[PDB]
Amino acid sequence: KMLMNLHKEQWQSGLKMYDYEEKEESNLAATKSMVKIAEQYSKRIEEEKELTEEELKTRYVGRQDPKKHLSETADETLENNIVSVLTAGVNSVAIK
Amino acid sequence: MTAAVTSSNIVLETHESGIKPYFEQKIQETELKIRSKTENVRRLEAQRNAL
Amino acid sequence: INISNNLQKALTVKTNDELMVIYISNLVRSIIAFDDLIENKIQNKKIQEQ
Amino acid sequence: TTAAPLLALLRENQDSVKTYALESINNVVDQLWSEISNELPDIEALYDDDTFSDREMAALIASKVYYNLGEYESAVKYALAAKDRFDIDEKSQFVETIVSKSIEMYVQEASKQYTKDEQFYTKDIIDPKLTSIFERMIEKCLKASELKLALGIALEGYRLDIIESALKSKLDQDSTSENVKIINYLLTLAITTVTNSKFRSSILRKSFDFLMNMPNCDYLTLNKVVVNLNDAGLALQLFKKLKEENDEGLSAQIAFDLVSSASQQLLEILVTELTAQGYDPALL
Amino acid sequence: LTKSLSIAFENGDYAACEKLLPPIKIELIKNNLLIPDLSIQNDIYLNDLMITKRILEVGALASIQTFNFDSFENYFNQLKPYYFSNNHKLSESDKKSKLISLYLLNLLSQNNTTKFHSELQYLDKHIKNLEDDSLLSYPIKLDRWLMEGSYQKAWDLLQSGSQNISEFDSFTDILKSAIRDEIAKNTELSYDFLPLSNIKALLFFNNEKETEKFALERNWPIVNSKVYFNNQSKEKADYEDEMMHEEDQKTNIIEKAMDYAISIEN
Amino acid sequence: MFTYSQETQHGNITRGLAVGLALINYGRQELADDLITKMLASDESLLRYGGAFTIALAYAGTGNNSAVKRLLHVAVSDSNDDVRRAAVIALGFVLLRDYTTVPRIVQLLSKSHNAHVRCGTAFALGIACAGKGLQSAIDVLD
Amino acid sequence: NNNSALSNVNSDIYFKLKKLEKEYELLTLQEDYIKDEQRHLKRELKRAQE
Amino acid sequence: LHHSEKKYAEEDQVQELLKVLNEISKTTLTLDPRYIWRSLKDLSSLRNQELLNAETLCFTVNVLYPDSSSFKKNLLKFITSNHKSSVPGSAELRNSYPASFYSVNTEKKTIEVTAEINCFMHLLVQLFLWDSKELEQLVEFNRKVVIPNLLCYYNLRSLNLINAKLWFYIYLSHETLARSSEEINSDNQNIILRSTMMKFLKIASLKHDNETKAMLINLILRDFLNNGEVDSASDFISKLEYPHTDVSSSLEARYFFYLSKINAIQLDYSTANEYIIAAIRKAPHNSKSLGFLQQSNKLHCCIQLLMGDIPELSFFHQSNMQKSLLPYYHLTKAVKLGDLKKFTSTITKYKQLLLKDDTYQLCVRLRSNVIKTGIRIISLTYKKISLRDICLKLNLDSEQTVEYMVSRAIRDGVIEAKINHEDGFIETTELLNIYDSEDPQQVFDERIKFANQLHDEYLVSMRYPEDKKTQQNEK
Repeated sequence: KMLMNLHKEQWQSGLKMYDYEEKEESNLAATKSMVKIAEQYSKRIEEEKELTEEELKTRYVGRQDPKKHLSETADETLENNIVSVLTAGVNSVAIK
Repeated sequence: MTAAVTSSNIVLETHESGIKPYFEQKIQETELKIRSKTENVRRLEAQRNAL
Repeated sequence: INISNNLQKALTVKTNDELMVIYISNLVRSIIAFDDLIENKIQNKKIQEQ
Repeated sequence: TTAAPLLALLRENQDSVKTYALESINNVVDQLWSEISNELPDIEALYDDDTFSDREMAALIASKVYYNLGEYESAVKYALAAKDRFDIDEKSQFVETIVSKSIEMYVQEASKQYTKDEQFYTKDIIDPKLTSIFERMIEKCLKASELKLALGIALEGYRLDIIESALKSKLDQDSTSENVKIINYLLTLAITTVTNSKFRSSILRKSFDFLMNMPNCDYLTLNKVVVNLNDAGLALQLFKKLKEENDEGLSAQIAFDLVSSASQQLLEILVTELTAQGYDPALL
Repeated sequence: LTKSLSIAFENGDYAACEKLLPPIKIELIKNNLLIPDLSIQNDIYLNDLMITKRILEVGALASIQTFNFDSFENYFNQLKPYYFSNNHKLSESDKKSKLISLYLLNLLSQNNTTKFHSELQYLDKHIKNLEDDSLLSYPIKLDRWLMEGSYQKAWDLLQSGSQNISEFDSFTDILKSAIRDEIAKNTELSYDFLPLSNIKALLFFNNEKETEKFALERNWPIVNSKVYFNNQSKEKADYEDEMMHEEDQKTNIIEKAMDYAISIEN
Repeated sequence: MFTYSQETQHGNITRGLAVGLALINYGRQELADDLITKMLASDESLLRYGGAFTIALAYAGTGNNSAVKRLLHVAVSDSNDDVRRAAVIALGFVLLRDYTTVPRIVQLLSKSHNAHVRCGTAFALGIACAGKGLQSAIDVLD
Repeated sequence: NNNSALSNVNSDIYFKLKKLEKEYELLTLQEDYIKDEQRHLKRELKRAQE
Repeated sequence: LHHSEKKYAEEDQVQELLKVLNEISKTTLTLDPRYIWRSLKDLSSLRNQELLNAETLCFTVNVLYPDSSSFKKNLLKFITSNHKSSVPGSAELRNSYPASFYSVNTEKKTIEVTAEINCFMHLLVQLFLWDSKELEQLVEFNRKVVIPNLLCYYNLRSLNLINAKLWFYIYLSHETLARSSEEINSDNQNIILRSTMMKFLKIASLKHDNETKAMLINLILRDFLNNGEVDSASDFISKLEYPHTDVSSSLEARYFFYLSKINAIQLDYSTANEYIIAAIRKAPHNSKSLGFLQQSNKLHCCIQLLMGDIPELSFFHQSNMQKSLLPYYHLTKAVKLGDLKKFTSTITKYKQLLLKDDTYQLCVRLRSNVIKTGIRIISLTYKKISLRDICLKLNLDSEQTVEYMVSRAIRDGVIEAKINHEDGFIETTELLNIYDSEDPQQVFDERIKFANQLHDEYLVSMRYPEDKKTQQNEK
C-alpha cells in the first residue's frame, strides 16, 4: 500500500482541467496526421489482389502497416476527448 | 418397420404428437442460444489469441 | 464531441476492412476443401491402376 | 369478415345479448386474433363478475388471444379461470400452447417452495388447481407408455410423490430386466441434474427399497445405491437378504465390488455390525 | 314480435323504438343465429339477410333522432359497425349511401381524425367506381377544411346541412363545440395577447357571456377586454418541468460520456 | 491446521497444511464453501495454492458453476506463478466425469504467454483423461 | 416406407439432452471468463510496451 | 416423341431431388441450405414448360407415390392429357434412388422419406400452376390438397424450411382469381384463408422456424390492406413478432412497404417515411425488381409532399421509370408553386392513373399542402408582411381566411411564424442560434450510437461462417 499510494494529491490530478489551447492543438495534430497516412492506406487497399503475403508487405506496405498506425492514434485521441468532456461535465455540476 | 400401410403402433403417434410441443419448444430455444453462444466463444478466442 | 463522433466512424472503416478480409479467407478455405475431395479419387484410382 | 360487429355486442348491455356475444367470439377465437384484441378489458370484466354462467368462456377468449400476442405470462392466469376445455389441447398437436406454459410455470414455482418445506402437494402454498394441471401431463405420458418422460418432469419440479406412484405401476415384474433399467436411468439422471441436496438423497435411498422388493434382481445395482449414499445400514440390509438365501458365493461377489468402492471408515463399521448379527467369516 | 320496432319508427316517436331496443334484442338473437354473419353465404341466408337488414337500420336512424346522449352515442356505436359487414360482399343496402355518410360524421364527433382516415381507405374499395361521392362528399369536406385550416368554411358547411335535415342536426351540435376547441389549440402559438373583440370573431361567439367562459376554462385572463395567451403558455411550461421524464429524454451530458467510454472497453 | 498456517513462518509447512486442508474437505461440496473463502481471501500465496485444491476435492466429479468460475478467475487475476499453476491443475478434478469439454476450456491457457500456466495445463489434461481416454488431449499435449 | 418413431425423440429430450442443455450453460460460463481474459491481455499489452 | 422429351427432362429432376435430400438428412445449417433451394427453383420453372409437361407424371410413378398420381392426372387433362411413357414398367423403377431406397427396403418397410418426396412433389405442382397461368378450378384444387398434408407430418423444422416457400404461390393464385372475377365465393373463402395463415403461424412459433414466420406475416398483411381495413393490420404488427434471423433482401423490403402504407394514412408521415426509405434500400436493383422499385418510388413522393418538403427534379429526370411517374412529377411542381387550380386539374386528368395504383387517397390530403407549401415560401422570402398582400398571392377573400390557415399551419410548426393581429402583419420566428443551444451534444449522441451498432454487427457476423469453416476438411 505504501508504494502504490501517492498521497491525497493522487485523486487531485483526476479533477484537473487544462489549458484549451493545448487541448485543441492536440486534436488538430492527430486529425491531420490521419489524413496523411490515410493516403498510404488508399494505395494499400486499392491493390492487395496479388498472392504472397510477404510480397504485399514490400510492395504496397504491410511493414509499419498504415491501417494499424491510424487505428491506434484514432483510438488514442478519441479516448482523450471522452475523458476531457467527462472530467469537465463532472466539475461543472460538482463544484457549482 | 413402421408404415401407414402397416403398424404405426395402432395410431399412438397421434396422441403423442399432441403432447410433443412443450418438449420440443425448449430445445428450439436452446438451439438458437447454441448458434449465438458458440460464435461468441470462438470470436473472443480469436481476439484473445491475437493480443 | 464532434471530433469523437468522427473518430468512432473512422474505426468502423478499420473494422469494415477486416470483415471483408475474413469473408475473403473463408472463400479460400472453401476452394481448398473441394480440391481435396477431388484428389481422394486420384489416389483411390492409383492403387487399382498399378 | 370484420369481427367488429361482434365487438359491438360486447360493449352493449343486457345479459342475454352478452350471452350470445361470447359464444360468437369463441367460434372464431382460434381463427382470428387481431380483430378482437381491443376489447380484452371488457372480457376480463365478465370473468371477474360471477353473475355469468359465461365466466368460463370469457376467460378462455382472453387466454387464446393473449398467447398469440406473446403474453404467455398473462395468459395462464386466465387458463385456470376458464377451468375446463383444455381436454381438446392435449389430443391436439395444433394447440397445446396454453398447456406448455402451465407446466413450465409449475416447475419454476414449486422448486422455490421445496427448499422452504418439502410438502406443498397437499398444503396451500401451491394451489390445488395449479397442482391438478401438472398431474394431467403424467396421465398423458403413461397413456403414451413412455415412463422416462414422467420420471424426468417430476424430478424437475421437485416431486417425491409422483416418483412413488410412477415406479409402483411399472412394478409387476412384466419383465425383470426392464424394471431395473428404468431404475438405472433415474439414477444416472438424479446424479447429474439435481443440485438440491435433500432431493437427490431421497430418490437414491428410495431406489434401494424398490430394487430389494423384487426377489429376482441384480445385486450389483443394489450395491450402487450403497456406495453413492454411503451408508453402512444399507450394506447390512443387503447381506441379511442373502443370509436368508444362504448363498456365500453370491455374497463374496457383492463384497468384492463393495470393499473396492466403499469408503474405508464406512466399511470398518459394517464388519463390526455383521459380526454382531453373526456371519460366516469368509464374507467378513 | 320483430315488427313492433319497425312500426315505432313509423309513429314518428323514436324514443319508443329506443325503449323497445332491450326487449326485442333478446328476440333478435334468434335471427342473428339464422344468418352466419358473413362467414358463409347461400341463397338460404339471402332470405334471412332481408329480415336482419331492416331491423338494424330503422333502430340505427332512431337512435340518432333521439338527441339524448346515451341514446345517440351508445346504441348507434353498436348498430353502426354491424350493418355494413353483416350484408353480403361488404354491403349491398338500399340505405347504404346515407349510412356511410353517418358513419364518417360519427368518427368526427368522437374527435379522432386518425379513425376517420383509417376508415376512409376501407370504404374506398366499395365506392371506387360504384358510388363515389353523392352525399358522402359532406364528411370528407368537413375533415379537409379542418386540415386546410378553413374554419370559416367548416362552420357554414355544418349549417347548410340542416337545409336537408333528417338527423344531420344530431351531428351538427358536437361539431360546433369541436371547431371552437381546434382553434383554441392553434391560437396559443399565434398570439402573446390578442383583444376581446378579435377573439370573439375567431371562436364564432354572438355575445360576451359565451366568450368569457371559454377564456376562463383555458386559464386565459381577460383584463380591460384583452385576452392573454401568455398565462396558458407559461403555465404549461412549468407543469412539464414539475414532472419527471426529462433527465433521460434530454440525456444528461455526464451520462453521455460514460456510454462513450464503456462501448470501447466492452 | 488453519490457524497454524498463519503462525508458521516456513513456507513448506504452510503449503503442507493448505494442501492438508483440501484432503479433509474431500467431497464436502457447499459445506466447504466457508473454508475456500477464508483461504483465498488471506494474503499468502501458499494458502491460495492449496485453496485451489480445496475447491478441486470438495466439488470433485460434479460440474458446479461456482467451483469452475472461481478456479478460472484466480488463474487470470492472481499473477503469481504458484497460484496460476494450481488452479489450472485443479479444474480436471472438478470435471473428472466431464473430461470431454476440458480440452476446449484450457485451449486458451495452453496457448498462454505464461509458462507456469502451461505447465499446469499439461498436468490437468493428464489427470482428466487418464482412465477414460480421449483423443483431443493427446493432441493438445503434443 | 412411411412413418418413423415419435417415442425415439420424446425419450432423448428428458434423458440425454437435458444433461447437454446444462453442459451448454458451462460453455456460457466460459464466455463470461474470456470476456475478462480478453481485457486482461489488453492491460498486459500496456505493461510490455512501457 | 413421348419417351424422348420426358426421359431427358427427368434426368435433371433426379439430380434436383438429391440436392434437397442430402442437406436435410444431415440436418440444416439454416441459412445455407435455404439459399440453394432458391437457386434450384430458377432452374425448375424453365424445365416444367419445356420438353412436354408430363415430365412430372413420368417422375411421380418413378418415385414412391402414396396417392400423388391422382392429383397429377387432373392437372394434366386441362393442358391436354399425356400418359404414354408414364405408365408402370416403362417409367417405373424403385431403384436408382436412395430417396425411396432399393425395392427390398420399401417391401420390408423402413422410415419415411415419403415426406420429402411429397413436399418436393407439391413444389412441382405450385410451379405448374404459375407457369401455365391456369385459373379457376386449379386454384381450389391445389390449395385444398396440399395444406392438410403439411400438418400430417410431425411439424419438423427440416420440412418447415422447404414447405415455407410453397406458401407464396398458394397465395398468388387466390388473389389473381379474385381480381379477374367478382363473385361471392371469392369473398367467402378469403375469411378461410386469413384464418389458415394465423393457424400455421401459431404452429411455427412452437416449432420456432423463422422463415415460416417471415413469409406468413407478409401475405396476410398484404391481404388486409387490399380489402382496405387499416386497423386489423396495425394491431397485428404492434405485437412485435417479426423475425430477423431468416429473412431476406426481398423479404425485409416487403415488410417495410406495408409499414409505410399504414402509418401515412394514419396521419403520421415522419414514421411512414422512415420505413419507405428502408424498403428501397434493402431491395436489389434489377429488371426483375422493377415492379417493386416502381411502386416504392410512387409511394415515396407523396409521403414526402405530405410533410411539405419537396422531391428534386433530378429524381424524375434520370429515371428509366419516368413515364409512369409523370402525374407524380406534376404533383411536385403543383404543390411547390402553390396554385389551387393546377392541383384541381392534375387529380382530375390523372384520376384513373392515381386511383388504379391506390395513391389517390393520399393525393386528397396533398390539396391542403398546396396552401401550406405556398405560405412556407412566403415565410422564407418575407419576414414581416401584411395580411392583405398574402390574400392576393394565394387568391383568398378575407383577412380572416388567411389568419385561420396560418395559425393551424404553425400548430404543426411547418411554416415557423407567429401572427401579430395587433399590428396586422405576420412575423417569421426562425432565428436559428442552434449551436448556441444545448441540443448539439444530443444530436451527436444518436450518430455515435449508430456507429456502435455497426461495430457489434461486424464482430458477431464475422465469426459465424468461420466456426464451420475451421471444421471443414482441408489439405
